[PDB]
Amino acid sequence: NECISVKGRIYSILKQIGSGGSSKVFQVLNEKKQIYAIKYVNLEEADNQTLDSYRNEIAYLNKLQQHSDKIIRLYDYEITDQYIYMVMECGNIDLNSWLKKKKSIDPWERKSYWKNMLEAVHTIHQHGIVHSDLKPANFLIVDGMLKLIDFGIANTVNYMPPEAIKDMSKISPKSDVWSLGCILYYMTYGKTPFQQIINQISKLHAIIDPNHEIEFPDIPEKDLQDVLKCCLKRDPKQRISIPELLAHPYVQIQ
Ligand SMILES: C[C@@H](Oc1cc(C(=O)N(C)C)ccc1Nc1nc(O[C@H]2CC[C@@](C)(O)CC2)c2c(Cl)c[nH]c2n1)C(F)(F)F
Repeated sequence: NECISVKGRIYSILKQIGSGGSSKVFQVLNEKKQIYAIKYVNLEEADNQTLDSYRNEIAYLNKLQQHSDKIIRLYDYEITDQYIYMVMECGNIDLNSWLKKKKSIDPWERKSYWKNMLEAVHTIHQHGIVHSDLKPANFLIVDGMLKLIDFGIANTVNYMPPEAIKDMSKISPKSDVWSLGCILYYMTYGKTPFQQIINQISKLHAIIDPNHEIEFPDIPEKDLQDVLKCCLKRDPKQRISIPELLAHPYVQIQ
């Protein structure tokens, strides 16, 4: 029972979640027998651009607590020149890990998760943030509710949007839409739109190639087909927005 003190409360480390070096995440038990995830960042070897990115992310996380429960809760934290400890709610599992296991998903589960994803991502767009790099590992399943863990601020090409390829000034909220689209698309067809494309240079070229038509096979839910098609238009101006997705039949009508 290795221990950690945060703002005067003692946690018992149960185990580590994943690996990582510079940051580590741990499952812990407090005095009230409640589980929490504690993120540990070692700052010993970190420059100022890096520090400032960490500090900005903690600010947005702490600020957006009050605006949506589809952002992971942050109960407390400690920050010193040497380290950061952040006491968060524990998710069951990350969306990525889960998708790799699961064969099919209940359609109601899919829909419910989708709305969670939109509620989260909309909340960050409302505060001027665009993630730019959304993937399934950015979401954590907590009691059958998806919650967003990272804002992309702090320091697989399959979910990467055309705008972000054309850059490497042009990343807007529409870019996050493409990425959520990609994630929904796996959730409906078992693969991202370009998994089958082998080389990385080939994927990147297919994401931006107007002549590369994305397969949408027909499915019972014709509305879902339409959301996938709208998220995944190559021109951001043509591409559906999040406020529009929240008003879409897929989300609104059973
Ligand atoms: C309850 C279960 O929690 C998680 C398990 C798993 C799992 O099965 N993996 C990673 C294969 C994933 C997540 C669990 N919960 C989990 N994981 C987190 O961070 C993982 C760190 C490692 C990764 C790879 O960046 C994925 C996020 C956090 C954070 Cl920050 C806050 N709350 C969290 N809850 C535990 F491991 F604690 F038993």
